[PDB]
Amino acid sequence: DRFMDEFFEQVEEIRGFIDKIAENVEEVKRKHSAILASPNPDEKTKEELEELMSDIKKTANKVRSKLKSIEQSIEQEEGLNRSSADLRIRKTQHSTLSRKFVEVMSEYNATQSDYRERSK
Repeated sequence: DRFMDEFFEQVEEIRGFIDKIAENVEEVKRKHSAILASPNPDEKTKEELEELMSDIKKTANKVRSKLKSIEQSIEQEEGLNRSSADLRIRKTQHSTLSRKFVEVMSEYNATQSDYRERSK
């Protein structure tokens, strides 16, 4: 009762960390098409860019390490010689949380190189 009740309570705060990367990444996506190649935006359009790239790095490192602690805890209670429905419920929420985190974080890995590979 106590260990799975803390596991459901910590996911409701991490869904706030998942929405907080996809809103900050949607702002970088309006900035990076006028400025990667600046033919028209601002002077220091860069005046805000040291804020948005250092903001996604601080939350992304806070969330990515709570996602490894769920994958690290399944492989440590599997190897004990166990077969239970509480173990299998834990991989059901991890595969929905890591699939929505890869669609935005694997897209953000291509966003920093697409700023300066072409710089069109």
